[PDB]
Amino acid sequence: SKVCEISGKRPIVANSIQRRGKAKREGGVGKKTTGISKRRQYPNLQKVRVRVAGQEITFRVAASHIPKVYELVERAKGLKLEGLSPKEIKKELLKLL
Amino acid sequence: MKVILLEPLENLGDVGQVVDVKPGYARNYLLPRGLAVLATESNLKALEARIRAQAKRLAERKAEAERLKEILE
RNA sequence: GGGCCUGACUGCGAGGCCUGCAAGCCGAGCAGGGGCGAAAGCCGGGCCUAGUGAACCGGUGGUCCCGUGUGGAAGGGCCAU
RNA sequence: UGGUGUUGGCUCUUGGUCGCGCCUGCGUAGGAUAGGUGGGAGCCUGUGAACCCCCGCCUCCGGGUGGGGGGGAGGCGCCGGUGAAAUACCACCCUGGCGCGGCUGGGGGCCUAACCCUCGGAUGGGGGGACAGCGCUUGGCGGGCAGUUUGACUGGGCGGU
RNA sequence: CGUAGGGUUAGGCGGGACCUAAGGUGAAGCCGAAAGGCGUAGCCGAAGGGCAGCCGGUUAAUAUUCCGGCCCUUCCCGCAG
RNA sequence: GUAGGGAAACCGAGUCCGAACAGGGCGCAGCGGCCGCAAAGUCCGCGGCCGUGGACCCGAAACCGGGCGAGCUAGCCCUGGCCAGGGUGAAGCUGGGGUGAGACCCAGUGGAGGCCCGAACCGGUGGGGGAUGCAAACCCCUCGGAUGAGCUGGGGCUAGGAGUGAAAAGCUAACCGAGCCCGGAGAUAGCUGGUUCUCCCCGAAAUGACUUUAGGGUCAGCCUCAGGCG
RNA sequence: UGGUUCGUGGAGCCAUGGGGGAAUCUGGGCGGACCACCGCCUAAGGCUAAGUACUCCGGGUGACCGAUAGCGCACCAGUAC
RNA sequence: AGCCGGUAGCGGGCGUGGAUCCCUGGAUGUCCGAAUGGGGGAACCCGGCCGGCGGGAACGCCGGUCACCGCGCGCGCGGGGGGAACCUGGGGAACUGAAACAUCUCAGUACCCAGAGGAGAGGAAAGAGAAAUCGACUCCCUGAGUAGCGGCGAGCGA
Ligand SMILES: [Mg+2]
Ligand SMILES: [Mg+2]
Ligand SMILES: [Mg+2]
Ligand SMILES: [Mg+2]
Ligand SMILES: [Mg+2]
Ligand SMILES: [Mg+2]
Ligand SMILES: [Mg+2]
Ligand SMILES: [Mg+2]
Ligand SMILES: [Mg+2]
Ligand SMILES: [Mg+2]
Ligand SMILES: [Mg+2]
Ligand SMILES: [Mg+2]
Ligand SMILES: [Mg+2]
Ligand SMILES: [Mg+2]
Ligand SMILES: [Mg+2]
Ligand SMILES: [Mg+2]
Ligand SMILES: [Mg+2]
Ligand SMILES: [Mg+2]
Ligand SMILES: [Mg+2]
Ligand SMILES: [Mg+2]
Ligand SMILES: [Mg+2]
Ligand SMILES: [Mg+2]
Ligand SMILES: [Mg+2]
Ligand SMILES: [Mg+2]
Ligand SMILES: [Mg+2]
Ligand SMILES: [Mg+2]
Ligand SMILES: [Mg+2]
Ligand SMILES: [Mg+2]
Ligand SMILES: [Mg+2]
Ligand SMILES: [Mg+2]
Ligand SMILES: [Mg+2]
Ligand SMILES: [Mg+2]
Ligand SMILES: [Mg+2]
Ligand SMILES: [Mg+2]
Ligand SMILES: [Mg+2]
Ligand SMILES: [Mg+2]
Ligand SMILES: [Mg+2]
Ligand SMILES: [Mg+2]
Ligand SMILES: [Mg+2]
Ligand SMILES: [Mg+2]
Ligand SMILES: [Mg+2]
Ligand SMILES: [Mg+2]
Ligand SMILES: [Mg+2]
Ligand SMILES: [Mg+2]
Ligand SMILES: [Mg+2]
Ligand SMILES: [Mg+2]
Ligand SMILES: [Mg+2]
Ligand SMILES: [Mg+2]
Ligand SMILES: [Mg+2]
Ligand SMILES: [Mg+2]
Ligand SMILES: [Mg+2]
Ligand SMILES: [Mg+2]
Ligand SMILES: [Mg+2]
Ligand SMILES: [Mg+2]
Ligand SMILES: [Mg+2]
Ligand SMILES: [Mg+2]
Ligand SMILES: [Mg+2]
Ligand SMILES: [Mg+2]
Ligand SMILES: [Mg+2]
Ligand SMILES: [Mg+2]
Ligand SMILES: [Mg+2]
Ligand SMILES: [Mg+2]
Ligand SMILES: [Mg+2]
Ligand SMILES: [Mg+2]
Ligand SMILES: [Mg+2]
Ligand SMILES: [Mg+2]
Ligand SMILES: [Mg+2]
Ligand SMILES: [Mg+2]
Ligand SMILES: [Mg+2]
Ligand SMILES: [Mg+2]
Ligand SMILES: [Mg+2]
Ligand SMILES: [Mg+2]
Ligand SMILES: [Mg+2]
Ligand SMILES: [Mg+2]
Ligand SMILES: [Mg+2]
Ligand SMILES: [Mg+2]
Ligand SMILES: [Mg+2]
Ligand SMILES: [Mg+2]
Ligand SMILES: [Mg+2]
Ligand SMILES: [Mg+2]
Ligand SMILES: [Mg+2]
Ligand SMILES: [Mg+2]
Ligand SMILES: [Mg+2]
Ligand SMILES: [Mg+2]
Ligand SMILES: [Mg+2]
Ligand SMILES: [Mg+2]
Ligand SMILES: [Mg+2]
Ligand SMILES: [Mg+2]
Ligand SMILES: [Mg+2]
Ligand SMILES: [Mg+2]
Ligand SMILES: [Mg+2]
Ligand SMILES: [Mg+2]
Ligand SMILES: [Mg+2]
Ligand SMILES: [Mg+2]
Ligand SMILES: [Mg+2]
Ligand SMILES: [Mg+2]
Ligand SMILES: [Mg+2]
Ligand SMILES: [Mg+2]
Ligand SMILES: [Mg+2]
Ligand SMILES: [Mg+2]
Ligand SMILES: [Mg+2]
Ligand SMILES: [Mg+2]
Ligand SMILES: [Mg+2]
Ligand SMILES: [Mg+2]
Ligand SMILES: [Mg+2]
Ligand SMILES: [Mg+2]
Ligand SMILES: [Mg+2]
Ligand SMILES: [Mg+2]
Ligand SMILES: [Mg+2]
Ligand SMILES: [Mg+2]
Ligand SMILES: [Mg+2]
Ligand SMILES: [Mg+2]
Ligand SMILES: [Mg+2]
Ligand SMILES: [Mg+2]
Ligand SMILES: [Mg+2]
Ligand SMILES: [Mg+2]
Ligand SMILES: [Mg+2]
Ligand SMILES: [Mg+2]
Ligand SMILES: [Mg+2]
Ligand SMILES: [Mg+2]
Ligand SMILES: [Mg+2]
Ligand SMILES: [Mg+2]
Ligand SMILES: [Mg+2]
Ligand SMILES: [Mg+2]
Ligand SMILES: [Mg+2]
Ligand SMILES: [Mg+2]
Ligand SMILES: [Mg+2]
Ligand SMILES: [Mg+2]
Ligand SMILES: [Mg+2]
Ligand SMILES: [Mg+2]
Ligand SMILES: [Mg+2]
Ligand SMILES: [Mg+2]
Ligand SMILES: [Mg+2]
Ligand SMILES: [Mg+2]
Ligand SMILES: [Mg+2]
Ligand SMILES: [Mg+2]
Ligand SMILES: [Mg+2]
Ligand SMILES: [Mg+2]
Ligand SMILES: [Mg+2]
Ligand SMILES: [Mg+2]
Ligand SMILES: [Mg+2]
Ligand SMILES: [Mg+2]
Ligand SMILES: [Mg+2]
Ligand SMILES: [Mg+2]
Ligand SMILES: [Mg+2]
Ligand SMILES: [Mg+2]
Ligand SMILES: [Mg+2]
Ligand SMILES: [Mg+2]
Ligand SMILES: [Mg+2]
Ligand SMILES: [Mg+2]
Ligand SMILES: [Mg+2]
Ligand SMILES: [Mg+2]
Ligand SMILES: [Mg+2]
Ligand SMILES: [Mg+2]
Ligand SMILES: [Mg+2]
Ligand SMILES: [Mg+2]
Ligand SMILES: [Mg+2]
Ligand SMILES: [Mg+2]
Ligand SMILES: [Mg+2]
Ligand SMILES: [Mg+2]
Ligand SMILES: [Mg+2]
Ligand SMILES: [Mg+2]
Ligand SMILES: [Mg+2]
Ligand SMILES: [Mg+2]
Ligand SMILES: [Mg+2]
Ligand SMILES: [Mg+2]
Ligand SMILES: [Mg+2]
Ligand SMILES: [Mg+2]
Ligand SMILES: [Mg+2]
Ligand SMILES: [Mg+2]
Ligand SMILES: [Mg+2]
Ligand SMILES: [Mg+2]
Ligand SMILES: [Mg+2]
Ligand SMILES: [Mg+2]
Ligand SMILES: [Mg+2]
Ligand SMILES: [Mg+2]
Ligand SMILES: [Mg+2]
Ligand SMILES: [Mg+2]
Ligand SMILES: [Mg+2]
Ligand SMILES: [Mg+2]
Ligand SMILES: [Mg+2]
Ligand SMILES: [Mg+2]
Ligand SMILES: [Mg+2]
Ligand SMILES: [Mg+2]
Ligand SMILES: [Mg+2]
Ligand SMILES: [Mg+2]
Ligand SMILES: [Mg+2]
Ligand SMILES: [Mg+2]
Ligand SMILES: [Mg+2]
Ligand SMILES: [Mg+2]
Ligand SMILES: [Mg+2]
Ligand SMILES: [Mg+2]
Ligand SMILES: [Mg+2]
Ligand SMILES: [Mg+2]
Ligand SMILES: [Mg+2]
Ligand SMILES: [Mg+2]
Ligand SMILES: [Mg+2]
Ligand SMILES: [Mg+2]
Ligand SMILES: [Mg+2]
Ligand SMILES: [Mg+2]
Ligand SMILES: [Mg+2]
Ligand SMILES: [Mg+2]
Ligand SMILES: [Mg+2]
Ligand SMILES: [Mg+2]
Ligand SMILES: [Mg+2]
Ligand SMILES: [Mg+2]
Ligand SMILES: [Mg+2]
Ligand SMILES: [Mg+2]
Ligand SMILES: [Mg+2]
Ligand SMILES: [Mg+2]
Ligand SMILES: [Mg+2]
Ligand SMILES: [Mg+2]
Ligand SMILES: [Mg+2]
Ligand SMILES: [Mg+2]
Ligand SMILES: [Mg+2]
Ligand SMILES: [Mg+2]
Ligand SMILES: [Mg+2]
Ligand SMILES: [Mg+2]
Ligand SMILES: [Mg+2]
Ligand SMILES: [Mg+2]
Ligand SMILES: [Mg+2]
Ligand SMILES: [Mg+2]
Ligand SMILES: [Mg+2]
Ligand SMILES: [Mg+2]
Ligand SMILES: [Mg+2]
Ligand SMILES: [Mg+2]
Ligand SMILES: [Mg+2]
Ligand SMILES: [Mg+2]
Ligand SMILES: [Mg+2]
Ligand SMILES: [Mg+2]
Ligand SMILES: [Mg+2]
Ligand SMILES: [Mg+2]
Ligand SMILES: [Mg+2]
Ligand SMILES: [Mg+2]
Ligand SMILES: [Mg+2]
Ligand SMILES: [Mg+2]
Ligand SMILES: [Mg+2]
Ligand SMILES: [Mg+2]
Ligand SMILES: [Mg+2]
Ligand SMILES: [Mg+2]
Ligand SMILES: [Mg+2]
Ligand SMILES: [Mg+2]
Ligand SMILES: [Mg+2]
Ligand SMILES: [Mg+2]
Ligand SMILES: [Mg+2]
Ligand SMILES: [Mg+2]
Ligand SMILES: [Mg+2]
Ligand SMILES: [Mg+2]
Ligand SMILES: [Mg+2]
Ligand SMILES: [Mg+2]
Ligand SMILES: [Mg+2]
Ligand SMILES: [Mg+2]
Ligand SMILES: [Mg+2]
Ligand SMILES: [Mg+2]
Ligand SMILES: [Mg+2]
Ligand SMILES: [Mg+2]
Ligand SMILES: [Mg+2]
Ligand SMILES: [Mg+2]
Ligand SMILES: [Mg+2]
Ligand SMILES: [Mg+2]
Ligand SMILES: [Mg+2]
Ligand SMILES: [Mg+2]
Ligand SMILES: [Mg+2]
Ligand SMILES: [Mg+2]
Ligand SMILES: [Mg+2]
Ligand SMILES: [Mg+2]
Ligand SMILES: [Mg+2]
Ligand SMILES: [Mg+2]
Ligand SMILES: [Mg+2]
Ligand SMILES: [Mg+2]
Ligand SMILES: [Mg+2]
Ligand SMILES: [Mg+2]
Ligand SMILES: [Mg+2]
Ligand SMILES: [Mg+2]
Ligand SMILES: [Mg+2]
Ligand SMILES: [Mg+2]
Ligand SMILES: [Mg+2]
Ligand SMILES: [Mg+2]
Ligand SMILES: [Mg+2]
Ligand SMILES: [Mg+2]
Ligand SMILES: [Mg+2]
Ligand SMILES: [Mg+2]
Ligand SMILES: [Mg+2]
Ligand SMILES: [Mg+2]
Ligand SMILES: [Mg+2]
Ligand SMILES: [Mg+2]
Ligand SMILES: [Mg+2]
Ligand SMILES: [Mg+2]
Ligand SMILES: [Mg+2]
Ligand SMILES: [Mg+2]
Ligand SMILES: [Mg+2]
Ligand SMILES: [Mg+2]
Repeated sequence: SKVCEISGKRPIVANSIQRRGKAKREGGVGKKTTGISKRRQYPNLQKVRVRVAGQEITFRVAASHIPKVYELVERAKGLKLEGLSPKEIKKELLKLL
Repeated sequence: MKVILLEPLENLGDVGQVVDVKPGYARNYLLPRGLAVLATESNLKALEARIRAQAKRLAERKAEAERLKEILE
């Protein structure tokens, strides 16, 4: 769960507050706190591969930010990309930001 | 997602017709094969541009044939 | 042993008992509204001392005090429980 | 461990929701087996009649409907009986069911294109395949471990208070 | 032990200018909030492997290290096949 | 600070409860002849006590944060070396017997082994000294393995809630049922002790209530101190 | 989930790990859940002296110490060990 | 107007012809150390290419340069490491307090990591909040320990 590639989404600190009892709104006593657990909330990240300029490129981006990549590639048609290695292609595809 | 039907396929529609399908199916099947492209704000100008370009050729062709029609007979 | 009854009252309360605090006990009497007696009067439960639980939380029913500009509303407050 | 993302295609299967074709609905009384709210004073037949027979269908045991074939032009309303409501024909929807369609809900099977693995060979082939891996959420199992508690009296503990 | 002066001589002995072992790292490249962890191929890692000297004399002391006599090992240049 | 009451709205020397204009609760105002003086009130300093700070001072067992260690010990990895000397004599083979052939048996050759004796070598049984010793684990004799699950040499790898363990919670730099150093930290300690020059003045309690209270804390009683009552 | 005074409460506002998901001034967000209404601002790029904090350091000044004090170090001190 | 530190001496020269000394600039500046051609156990071993000395080819010394990353159309630009606290961010305890203890507290505290500067952060409103108003960010006083939040306990706190 490394950082996202386009937006930079990364796991953040979080807590899980365990509760017991009957809440006040339902008429009961009230919700208590029987424990607190720190956690690292991890982003939903996959490997979206796009074949650009006859080269296979890999991207690690959140599932909600998927169309942004195809927007970058679909708009990157103005630049000449042939001859460049997939590494520098993955570099220049971020140059539109 | 909205896309433009590049090649006429079965049970989908007409070539150039706009069709909205599940995005993953197009990201794994349609777009990598070059059979479809999603509908943006730009390819609407390009699709209106090629349709209106076929209309700019058509309106010239048929009107010239009608002027020559006024010449003949 | 029988009759009629709801004072197993509301709003209060002189002062004392007890007494480290919190507390528990006694209480005539004034007003509203009431029972009974012919009347005088008597009734704030039981012949008395044990049959009990302090704050915190929420509910229930009412009250109609508050209402984050404002009018509502949420939620509290008060009362009794 | 459900649900949703990575995450798709096809078909079968029935189910929920919508647009239709639709057929079905039997108390007294009352032609026949009475769906309601509104419209109604005339509608069909060469988009071939009364009637007949060869089959479906819903059958409240009488029929309804689709009809076919022949005959080929004649019959059912308001009126009245009649009940609360009366009848042809054309609208708005119900009860329940079927045939198509929008949108969905799961399972059965098929495919491969995401995903994993693998192949001296790697824009290729092969296997698995929308499963698993992985994100969040839901509950459960949870001395494997972590932080704590496990009352005081008392000629300590036990008893007892 | 307290003071100053003198004493360790190598193409041959061990070792580097060689190789590789665990392992250390570490192009490609994988993974991780950071710091980093991992990584066929590579580099590094000796008492292991490869390597060409035996003996005597000698001084206050070093000696297969200087000297001696007698063997050898690498490279360059010359010539010849 | 001068005006308070009520939850509050709101009213106000009153206000709340209340029907009450009931009763109650809670609060309302200097000395002498405009002035002198005093005071409700405010401000600074100096001293008591209390609070928050480490809080009168010395003290842990220990919890965690990061660094340092496997030259000891424990395991394993790489590459080396070594185990004087004797005993006993498995398979196997040649010579013979056996049976129809075999199994099998005795002699020679023949040399196996978590075999024996026993030095170097690894031990640590038994007693004797040693006990401010030679030494923070020694000396003597005696004793078990001693070719194996062996001995050690070097390079190495493995660690703090982890390692390693042919298991003792044994060791991980001589004190390991949770390693050493530094830092949060001056942890905390109702508990132990000490609390430093002088004279005059008064003089306790060790009881009651309740307290996870009992060798600790609230309050009451008991002492002392300025002002006033007499 | 975290910040805010807010420990889940009537819990708004600022940022988001998860799924979805708009719109362009007639557009959007805030005024504490919410609705109506009325006031304030223009999010999804970023930049920016001044006023503030500190001490290796130069200096000046003290009812701060005068070698067990003042810093581990007034002396060859982060040195002996 | 004396000097060549400490530092006197053995034993030697210099200084009004301005030496000693203080400030400034430049030269120089072995080796190690971000180390940097390259290995590596710091001050060590070993090589590429090119220019140079010995008589120099075998051998040695000297001269310049030779690592990685990111950016710009092999050449250039830069990037790492350092420091007394003090900054922001990303991470982020416990003793203890609650006379115990788990929500609570110590507490964003220590330490951890990163980068930045002589400051940092911050910064010109989708701000505040009822005031017919106020109009950037920071710092001080005050609000007030008010508002509030809290096993509404301890304590916290705009
Ligand atoms: Mg992970
Ligand atoms: Mg972000
Ligand atoms: Mg964050
Ligand atoms: Mg927290
Ligand atoms: Mg969880
Ligand atoms: Mg929860
Ligand atoms: Mg839960
Ligand atoms: Mg729950
Ligand atoms: Mg529950
Ligand atoms: Mg339960
Ligand atoms: Mg219960
Ligand atoms: Mg809930
Ligand atoms: Mg309710
Ligand atoms: Mg809810
Ligand atoms: Mg219930
Ligand atoms: Mg916790
Ligand atoms: Mg966790
Ligand atoms: Mg290629
Ligand atoms: Mg690939
Ligand atoms: Mg990848
Ligand atoms: Mg290239
Ligand atoms: Mg652009
Ligand atoms: Mg289709
Ligand atoms: Mg092609
Ligand atoms: Mg034509
Ligand atoms: Mg013609
Ligand atoms: Mg009352
Ligand atoms: Mg009186
Ligand atoms: Mg009295
Ligand atoms: Mg009493
Ligand atoms: Mg008293
Ligand atoms: Mg209620
Ligand atoms: Mg109303
Ligand atoms: Mg209410
Ligand atoms: Mg209530
Ligand atoms: Mg869900
Ligand atoms: Mg019937
Ligand atoms: Mg109706
Ligand atoms: Mg009707
Ligand atoms: Mg009519
Ligand atoms: Mg008629
Ligand atoms: Mg019948
Ligand atoms: Mg019958
Ligand atoms: Mg149907
Ligand atoms: Mg359609
Ligand atoms: Mg399926
Ligand atoms: Mg299946
Ligand atoms: Mg299949
Ligand atoms: Mg197919
Ligand atoms: Mg198949
Ligand atoms: Mg097929
Ligand atoms: Mg894998
Ligand atoms: Mg490959
Ligand atoms: Mg492929
Ligand atoms: Mg093929
Ligand atoms: Mg399957
Ligand atoms: Mg798998
Ligand atoms: Mg993966
Ligand atoms: Mg999962
Ligand atoms: Mg949940
Ligand atoms: Mg359950
Ligand atoms: Mg759960
Ligand atoms: Mg659970
Ligand atoms: Mg459970
Ligand atoms: Mg099970
Ligand atoms: Mg346990
Ligand atoms: Mg349990
Ligand atoms: Mg745990
Ligand atoms: Mg575990
Ligand atoms: Mg924990
Ligand atoms: Mg815990
Ligand atoms: Mg208990
Ligand atoms: Mg006990
Ligand atoms: Mg006792
Ligand atoms: Mg006893
Ligand atoms: Mg006793
Ligand atoms: Mg006893
Ligand atoms: Mg006993
Ligand atoms: Mg016992
Ligand atoms: Mg015992
Ligand atoms: Mg016991
Ligand atoms: Mg007991
Ligand atoms: Mg007994
Ligand atoms: Mg008992
Ligand atoms: Mg000597
Ligand atoms: Mg020579
Ligand atoms: Mg030697
Ligand atoms: Mg030798
Ligand atoms: Mg020799
Ligand atoms: Mg050697
Ligand atoms: Mg060496
Ligand atoms: Mg060599
Ligand atoms: Mg060679
Ligand atoms: Mg080497
Ligand atoms: Mg090897
Ligand atoms: Mg290795
Ligand atoms: Mg190491
Ligand atoms: Mg490594
Ligand atoms: Mg690397
Ligand atoms: Mg390379
Ligand atoms: Mg390399
Ligand atoms: Mg390299
Ligand atoms: Mg690189
Ligand atoms: Mg490659
Ligand atoms: Mg990889
Ligand atoms: Mg992978
Ligand atoms: Mg970062
Ligand atoms: Mg680290
Ligand atoms: Mg670290
Ligand atoms: Mg590294
Ligand atoms: Mg990184
Ligand atoms: Mg790495
Ligand atoms: Mg490779
Ligand atoms: Mg090594
Ligand atoms: Mg040796
Ligand atoms: Mg040797
Ligand atoms: Mg050596
Ligand atoms: Mg050798
Ligand atoms: Mg050699
Ligand atoms: Mg030879
Ligand atoms: Mg001689
Ligand atoms: Mg001699
Ligand atoms: Mg000699
Ligand atoms: Mg000799
Ligand atoms: Mg000589
Ligand atoms: Mg000589
Ligand atoms: Mg020769
Ligand atoms: Mg050689
Ligand atoms: Mg050579
Ligand atoms: Mg009245
Ligand atoms: Mg009233
Ligand atoms: Mg009256
Ligand atoms: Mg009154
Ligand atoms: Mg009264
Ligand atoms: Mg009166
Ligand atoms: Mg009065
Ligand atoms: Mg007056
Ligand atoms: Mg007055
Ligand atoms: Mg006078
Ligand atoms: Mg006057
Ligand atoms: Mg006075
Ligand atoms: Mg007064
Ligand atoms: Mg006055
Ligand atoms: Mg003072
Ligand atoms: Mg006091
Ligand atoms: Mg004081
Ligand atoms: Mg104090
Ligand atoms: Mg310890
Ligand atoms: Mg620790
Ligand atoms: Mg740690
Ligand atoms: Mg550590
Ligand atoms: Mg280490
Ligand atoms: Mg050893
Ligand atoms: Mg190993
Ligand atoms: Mg060997
Ligand atoms: Mg060995
Ligand atoms: Mg050896
Ligand atoms: Mg032997
Ligand atoms: Mg022998
Ligand atoms: Mg023998
Ligand atoms: Mg024997
Ligand atoms: Mg023998
Ligand atoms: Mg013979
Ligand atoms: Mg014979
Ligand atoms: Mg023989
Ligand atoms: Mg023999
Ligand atoms: Mg013997
Ligand atoms: Mg020996
Ligand atoms: Mg030995
Ligand atoms: Mg022993
Ligand atoms: Mg021993
Ligand atoms: Mg002994
Ligand atoms: Mg013994
Ligand atoms: Mg002994
Ligand atoms: Mg002896
Ligand atoms: Mg002795
Ligand atoms: Mg000892
Ligand atoms: Mg002896
Ligand atoms: Mg003896
Ligand atoms: Mg012996
Ligand atoms: Mg003897
Ligand atoms: Mg003997
Ligand atoms: Mg022995
Ligand atoms: Mg033994
Ligand atoms: Mg043995
Ligand atoms: Mg062993
Ligand atoms: Mg062995
Ligand atoms: Mg060894
Ligand atoms: Mg070795
Ligand atoms: Mg060695
Ligand atoms: Mg070693
Ligand atoms: Mg090592
Ligand atoms: Mg570790
Ligand atoms: Mg380590
Ligand atoms: Mg661990
Ligand atoms: Mg120790
Ligand atoms: Mg001991
Ligand atoms: Mg001990
Ligand atoms: Mg000791
Ligand atoms: Mg008493
Ligand atoms: Mg007292
Ligand atoms: Mg007394
Ligand atoms: Mg007395
Ligand atoms: Mg923040
Ligand atoms: Mg909090
Ligand atoms: Mg919520
Ligand atoms: Mg909240
Ligand atoms: Mg941010
Ligand atoms: Mg976001
Ligand atoms: Mg989700
Ligand atoms: Mg949506
Ligand atoms: Mg506007
Ligand atoms: Mg509108
Ligand atoms: Mg809500
Ligand atoms: Mg900005
Ligand atoms: Mg500046
Ligand atoms: Mg500060
Ligand atoms: Mg300051
Ligand atoms: Mg300053
Ligand atoms: Mg300082
Ligand atoms: Mg310094
Ligand atoms: Mg300086
Ligand atoms: Mg200074
Ligand atoms: Mg200076
Ligand atoms: Mg000076
Ligand atoms: Mg100055
Ligand atoms: Mg000056
Ligand atoms: Mg000074
Ligand atoms: Mg001056
Ligand atoms: Mg001075
Ligand atoms: Mg002295
Ligand atoms: Mg200092
Ligand atoms: Mg200093
Ligand atoms: Mg001296
Ligand atoms: Mg000096
Ligand atoms: Mg020093
Ligand atoms: Mg120094
Ligand atoms: Mg001199
Ligand atoms: Mg001199
Ligand atoms: Mg000198
Ligand atoms: Mg002198
Ligand atoms: Mg002298
Ligand atoms: Mg002298
Ligand atoms: Mg002299
Ligand atoms: Mg002279
Ligand atoms: Mg050099
Ligand atoms: Mg260098
Ligand atoms: Mg160099
Ligand atoms: Mg080395
Ligand atoms: Mg080399
Ligand atoms: Mg060199
Ligand atoms: Mg080159
Ligand atoms: Mg030269
Ligand atoms: Mg020269
Ligand atoms: Mg050089
Ligand atoms: Mg050189
Ligand atoms: Mg590196
Ligand atoms: Mg890189
Ligand atoms: Mg980087
Ligand atoms: Mg450029
Ligand atoms: Mg070019
Ligand atoms: Mg080039
Ligand atoms: Mg070149
Ligand atoms: Mg150029
Ligand atoms: Mg330039
Ligand atoms: Mg140029
Ligand atoms: Mg440039
Ligand atoms: Mg960097
Ligand atoms: Mg770095
Ligand atoms: Mg640094
Ligand atoms: Mg900060
Ligand atoms: Mg931890
Ligand atoms: Mg505190
Ligand atoms: Mg305590
Ligand atoms: Mg503190
Ligand atoms: Mg915190
Ligand atoms: Mg504080
Ligand atoms: Mg910080
Ligand atoms: Mg601090
Ligand atoms: Mg960490
Ligand atoms: Mg960084
Ligand atoms: Mg940076
Ligand atoms: Mg830096
Ligand atoms: Mg400045
Ligand atoms: Mg600034
Ligand atoms: Mg801040
Ligand atoms: Mg105006
Ligand atoms: Mg204005
Ligand atoms: Mg202004
Ligand atoms: Mg100030
Ligand atoms: Mg302020
Ligand atoms: Mg706080």
